[PDB]
Amino acid sequence: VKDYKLTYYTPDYTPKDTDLLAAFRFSPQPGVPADEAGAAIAAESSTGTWTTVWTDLLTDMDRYKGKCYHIEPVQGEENSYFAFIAYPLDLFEEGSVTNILTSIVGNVFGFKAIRSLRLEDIRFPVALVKTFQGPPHGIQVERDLLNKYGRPMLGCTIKPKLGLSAKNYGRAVYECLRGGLDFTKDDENINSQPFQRWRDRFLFVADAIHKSQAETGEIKGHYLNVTAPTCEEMMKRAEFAKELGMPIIMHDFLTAGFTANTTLAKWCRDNGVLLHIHRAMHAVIDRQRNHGIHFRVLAKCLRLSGGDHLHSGTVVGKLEGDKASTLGFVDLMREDHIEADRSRGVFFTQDWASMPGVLPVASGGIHVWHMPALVEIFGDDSVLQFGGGTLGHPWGNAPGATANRVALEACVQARNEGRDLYREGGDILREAGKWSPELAAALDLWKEIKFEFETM
Amino acid sequence: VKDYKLTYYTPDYTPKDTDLLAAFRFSPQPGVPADEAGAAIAAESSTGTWTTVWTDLLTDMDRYKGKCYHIEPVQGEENSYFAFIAYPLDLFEEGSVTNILTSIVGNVFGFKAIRSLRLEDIRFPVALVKTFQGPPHGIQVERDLLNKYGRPMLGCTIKPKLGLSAKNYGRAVYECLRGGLDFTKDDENINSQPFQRWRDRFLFVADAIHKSQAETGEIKGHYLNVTAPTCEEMMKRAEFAKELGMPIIMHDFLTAGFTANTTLAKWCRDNGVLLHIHRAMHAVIDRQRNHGIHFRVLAKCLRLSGGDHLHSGTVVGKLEGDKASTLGFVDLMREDHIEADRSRGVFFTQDWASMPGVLPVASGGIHVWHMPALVEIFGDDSVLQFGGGTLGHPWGNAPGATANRVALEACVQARNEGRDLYREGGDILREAGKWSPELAAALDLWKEIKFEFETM
Amino acid sequence: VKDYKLTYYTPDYTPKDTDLLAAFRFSPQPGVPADEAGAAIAAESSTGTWTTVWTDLLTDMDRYKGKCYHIEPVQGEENSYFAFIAYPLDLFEEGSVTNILTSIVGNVFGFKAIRSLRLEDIRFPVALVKTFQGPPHGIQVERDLLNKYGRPMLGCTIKPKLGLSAKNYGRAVYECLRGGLDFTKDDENINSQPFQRWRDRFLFVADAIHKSQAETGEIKGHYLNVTAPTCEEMMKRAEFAKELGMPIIMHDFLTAGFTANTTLAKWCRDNGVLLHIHRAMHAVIDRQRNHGIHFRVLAKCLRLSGGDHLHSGTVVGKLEGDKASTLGFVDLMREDHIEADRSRGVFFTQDWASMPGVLPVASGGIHVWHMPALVEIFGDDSVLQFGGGTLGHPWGNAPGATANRVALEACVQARNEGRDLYREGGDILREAGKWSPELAAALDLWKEIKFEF
Amino acid sequence: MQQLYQPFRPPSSPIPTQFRSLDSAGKIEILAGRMALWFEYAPLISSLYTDGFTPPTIEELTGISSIEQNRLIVGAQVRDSILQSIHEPELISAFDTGGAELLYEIRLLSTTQRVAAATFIIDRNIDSKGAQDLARAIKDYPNRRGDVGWLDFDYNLPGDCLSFLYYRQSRENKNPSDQRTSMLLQALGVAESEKAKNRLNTELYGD
Amino acid sequence: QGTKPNSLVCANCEGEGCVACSQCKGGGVNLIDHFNGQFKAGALCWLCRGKKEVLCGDCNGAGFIGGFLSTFD
Amino acid sequence: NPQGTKPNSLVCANCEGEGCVACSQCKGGGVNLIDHFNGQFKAGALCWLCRGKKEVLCGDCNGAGFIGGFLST
Repeated sequence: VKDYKLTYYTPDYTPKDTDLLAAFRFSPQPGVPADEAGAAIAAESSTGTWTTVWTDLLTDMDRYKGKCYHIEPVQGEENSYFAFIAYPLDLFEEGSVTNILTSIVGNVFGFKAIRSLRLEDIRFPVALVKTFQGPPHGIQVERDLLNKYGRPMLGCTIKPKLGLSAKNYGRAVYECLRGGLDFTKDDENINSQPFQRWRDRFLFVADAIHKSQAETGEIKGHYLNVTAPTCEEMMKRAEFAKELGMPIIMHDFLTAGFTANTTLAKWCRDNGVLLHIHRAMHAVIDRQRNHGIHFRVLAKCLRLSGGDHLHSGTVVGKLEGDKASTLGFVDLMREDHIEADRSRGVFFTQDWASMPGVLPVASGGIHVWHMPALVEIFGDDSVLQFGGGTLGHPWGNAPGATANRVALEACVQARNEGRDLYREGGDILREAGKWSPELAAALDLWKEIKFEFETM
Repeated sequence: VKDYKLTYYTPDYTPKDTDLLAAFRFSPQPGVPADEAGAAIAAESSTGTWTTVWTDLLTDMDRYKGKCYHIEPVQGEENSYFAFIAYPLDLFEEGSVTNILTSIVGNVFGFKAIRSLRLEDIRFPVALVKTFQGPPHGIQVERDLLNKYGRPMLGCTIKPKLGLSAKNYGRAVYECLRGGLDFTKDDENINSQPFQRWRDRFLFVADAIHKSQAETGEIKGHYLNVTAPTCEEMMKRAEFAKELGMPIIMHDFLTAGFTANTTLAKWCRDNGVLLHIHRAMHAVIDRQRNHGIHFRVLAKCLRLSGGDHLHSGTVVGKLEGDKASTLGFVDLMREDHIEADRSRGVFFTQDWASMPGVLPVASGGIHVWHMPALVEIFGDDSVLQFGGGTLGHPWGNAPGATANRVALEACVQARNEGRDLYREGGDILREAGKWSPELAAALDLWKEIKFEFETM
Repeated sequence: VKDYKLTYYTPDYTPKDTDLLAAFRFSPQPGVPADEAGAAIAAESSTGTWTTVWTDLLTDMDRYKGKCYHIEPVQGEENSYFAFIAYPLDLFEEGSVTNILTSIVGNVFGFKAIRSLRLEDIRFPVALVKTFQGPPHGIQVERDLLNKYGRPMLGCTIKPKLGLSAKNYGRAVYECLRGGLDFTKDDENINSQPFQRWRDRFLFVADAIHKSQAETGEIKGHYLNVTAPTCEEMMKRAEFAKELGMPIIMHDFLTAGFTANTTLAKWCRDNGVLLHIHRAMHAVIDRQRNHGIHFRVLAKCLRLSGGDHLHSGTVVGKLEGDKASTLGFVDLMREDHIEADRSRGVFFTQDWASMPGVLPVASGGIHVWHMPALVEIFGDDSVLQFGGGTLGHPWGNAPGATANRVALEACVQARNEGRDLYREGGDILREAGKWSPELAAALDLWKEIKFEF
Repeated sequence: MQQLYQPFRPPSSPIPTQFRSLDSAGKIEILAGRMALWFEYAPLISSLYTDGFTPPTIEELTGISSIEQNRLIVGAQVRDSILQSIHEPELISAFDTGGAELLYEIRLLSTTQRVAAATFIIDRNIDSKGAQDLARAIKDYPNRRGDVGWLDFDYNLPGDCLSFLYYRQSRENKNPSDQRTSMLLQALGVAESEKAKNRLNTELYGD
Repeated sequence: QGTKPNSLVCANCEGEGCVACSQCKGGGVNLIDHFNGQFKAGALCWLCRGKKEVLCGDCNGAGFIGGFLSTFD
Repeated sequence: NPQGTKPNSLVCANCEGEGCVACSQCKGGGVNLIDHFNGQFKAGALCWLCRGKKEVLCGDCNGAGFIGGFLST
């Protein structure tokens, strides 16, 4: 307001357990302090005034007001600060993610006196967590439906092929599922396009699933992509996929939006299919380290809106400056109580009130020599997608699936007995690749990686 | 009205055969007669006046008036009387239990000059019995659907265990049903709660039922609890349970109400499932012997509204002061003509006009050494629920079911040959527990009871 | 592990902010201690065991059990105690109040080792308050809908209801509403009897409302009873009452149940109708002190499921304590934050998280001489139902309506000036009745000056 | 009935020294009769898997669900890895009736620190949740190479790893607020070295 | 606008948002009779009608310079 | 209605609240003293009733640990 401390920057204020906290990282223009920039971010996310000329006639103010209760500098960087501000609970609709987004990040990111702004974390109170539905099924139910205990699950996207007929698509899916994989994923660009409409694809994929599951003895699946132009078309695809008896479907939660994702999650909860979420068009929002919305915020919003699997990206090829952040966020979507720890990026203590967890999917150019690492980083509550590490085996589709299956079971069997998986990954794989030609061929072309000196 | 006899207490009046009679037990404040209190109870349950200053303009009088035609003292107790009053037939809607309740017991229980009031019985005329639907199926149809003749039926609630995963729930249900029981009951606190939602429970229970019934050769069931927050949610659960092919469902008729119970009974009659009613939250109304609504009134109202099984509680551990009352209102809901007998609590002669009967369920901490008693006392047409007497067998779930089945068939086969079941219960069970280890272990875990000197 | 510990009476346990607390008043059988009875009440209303031979199948329990944590005794009475119990949050489902009732007051009342047991209060956490819908409209919204500010509202019940044809019913409603009342009420036990069916009555009542509305210039209303035998019939009656253009309906939430009341509340929110809740069949549960469910618990459960008005009964003639109790839960129906004041029955601090209020209704054959007291006890956020106090005037129905209207607004104006209503009530009524014949006739008829100390 | 095309399969599995000369039906009968202790018939299901029997088929015949089968196999393997090394026979004399669920959470640890973690978990009488959090803290300890007071908590003792977790979580706060002191007192109640104790005393009580 | 080192705070009102009415100078009465004659001297100030303040034009009462919400321009 | 020691809310005396109790026919090795015609446990090592677990549920309280209303389960 004036030299009077702005009535929005109140450092002596401690927040109640029914307040939504938010942590921005901001960098201001030359010649502007930090406290005023914090109070201005606080005033932009709510009533856009510092004074009381509009918002005071009889009583209706000082309640719907976002106080800013902490500001500190970032270590290492200069002219860059953290601002913690806290919103009441009465500003937000009950059960809507759209409203929370458009109320926090509505029009503050265009503030002129700020050079750049990033939203690093967020804390939902329990009173607000309990008005959303959450994931349709979760982790334990999703593990019980398919009857897969102990090991992580395997999958194989069919990415580089495009312009295949519907029947050859069904054929490749059959060869992959019969060989020993569990899931199989559609390319995410594949919708009903003139060379391959959707109903034909659904038909032949369902036939392949039934054949392979009948002649193998366990439960197989295929993530059918139900992303559509309208609510009607999308619900129609989903109903037809349920009719054929499919266990799981797929969606894109950033190009289609949050209204469509919430609608689909409620349908899936009513009708008993599992939902796999695919994060596409995300680097447009959370790549640069100085502007945008970090991805852990969107992971939380997805755990609230709905979804059972979520892509989180591997950590086999990162340093501990980002491996830490990815592990931190992975824990943020499996457990039930996460304590504040800034080394892993968690800013606030979040309690999830017995809401189920989602399941992380690790994908993208991985092969057999990575299996020791993954199996002990993500643990065994995860999914592993093998794009090229399966379809490129020297002699077919089914042998590649068999090779990956053998490697996975070797690594997990070994892990239980106590053997290390950082010292003894290579020799585990080599000792296993002696009574099976498939794993020998797969170990041949793919090269060993030698993570570091001896560990990590 | 005055020394003139109140125009409501007419002892020379004999009631028609189309009048609804009601018997209250009341106890008045110090310094108030008995006749005045009777006439006042008669005037409170209807037009609240003794005079004709409102209710006489042209003819609107003496047509909607509850005369009181009998008052007598209770034997033993002092300052405590029975008042019999009689209402016309034109006061009541056709087919509604809510209206009868809110017209009799609407606001008389708050009369100030009465110290305490209890409603002991009630008599519906045939002209009113025939406007309700009654139980969906009854006793004979319900016995023919399941194909179980001769013996009473067995069941086993799963009550102590809590927080069970849906799959382990299905597993325990399977182990019980396969071993030799007939039904199995959900805990009544179990609705869709965050650790166990309803659609998963329904799925896995249905799978267990199909497996056990296919590999055993007879018809099995499981009372699925469809109690819900709304009419829509409840009808949705019921439709899904019919789709899976379930024979029987469950409901709570005192916390959910009579409107929801009537709606569900009509749905069950249209769609051919049986309805099991669970009396919860009843001791709040009918425990104290000086205020409330005795339970036989609610048993009659349930036989009218709808329901095939009803919990009535055992009599193995009571004296003839209450064993008599329980046998009385067990006859009040199986037969077709019950004569007035005050030793068994029946106040009026009730004729049911060929409406079907309901089926009494005896439950709550009973074990094998009780089976001789229950068999004769409750008779063939009864359901026996074994809470802990089954799940606690020294070596599993299926052996406990086998033990209970063996004991039941031994007792009934012995009763068919004339042997007494009061003198020769123990030796019957011991002679049967010689070619079966299960019954031997079960007899050794619990302890003989020795009802009385030699009988009862 | 032995039970001399009882593992359920944890006297130092402090309860979380996401635990549901309950306060029982019990009196145990001769020969049984108090703390054992508290632990037994905690175990009966949860997993009914003190031991861990079942629940500890695979290292998973002690998170689905309630635990007693305070067993103070009652002042004055002997052999009767209070017991406080705390239940976790993951035992109940969302949006369902039948589940709360079934899980707390299920079989505990049938326990054999206690003589008597009553449930006095309950505290819902905000986490659980925020998943129910609440009142369809509230207080502010309904004052704005009806456009009546700065005074209580006035209603009349129609007493010669029996054997009255539908058209004479409509004519009586028209006379009353034309005089100056706001609401008329349909008797509780008038649904569809053969002498007067419901469609034939909704018709004429709507006709009378439309006529009087225009002539008076005020927004008029009549509570139409939609209590039916099924979900279908209830919905048909409500849809017809909406098509005619009626602004308010009625229900009975203790005979019809909570499932039907929640369904009706959701319909009323979606379609802009107000809902008035009648409390028939309540003394069956909450009259005697020894056993039952105190009424403030049912008032809380009602505010949760839905409802806009609620009967609460006059408080003019209660002695004390029994009167300060009533006022107590009136504040649990309008106020949003209520601090613990055991002198007024409130046991726990309850915060409602900005959920709307509910409107009290005072009923019981009050007459004009009671107007001051009421106008200063309930305040201006209430309705006043009159029975014989309107239909018994020597001149008719419209004169009785105008009498009550004049008395009310006279009392309200003096209260604005600051004249003490209770002290000057007889005087205020006398002066107004001088230039109005109806109020003078009423003053005399109801000779009860009702001395005020 | 051979389940077609299961090429992913070990050659065989080791059998105990007692049941080396039984057929498949003998294994089925000893499984269905519980006629041994769990660590005696866990290798039998582990071996039955490699003859074309799928976990649903074993569940149909014997009567143990798939989750229990997996827990039993992993628990027996962990118990063998414990007993084959330095120890005292009391805990293996204690892991005889119902030790599978607790042995299932320490499978994350290598054979060296396994026998050290078992002592802690069976002396403090901990359940699955505490065991999971203990294993997670032990595995999180190594990658905190640079921190505040890291080398004052040793690595070869489980109590000190858990105490370091609690201490670092409490330090991520400000002065007491009754939320830091609770965690310091939790950390002091589990540590079992002496440098840990005098450091946590320096922290919680007096500079 | 703005005060400079702290750029956001309004320079015309110094954060007050409201300011003394520039027409009557906070007096609340018209200095002169208007040409129209609707407003007369010594009766009521034409602009503020006696309230003696208005909103500051630069910030339109917000006390904010350059805020995206309010006076974005 | 067994009550352990002094009167209480009938903590069942037969087990004093343990719920489980020692099984009657096993001494030391969960052995079976009894020899029976079936022969499953007659030979020796496994006790017939508790199959070697050395405890069962208490017969008076069915494992609940207390009586009163809840003799059941």
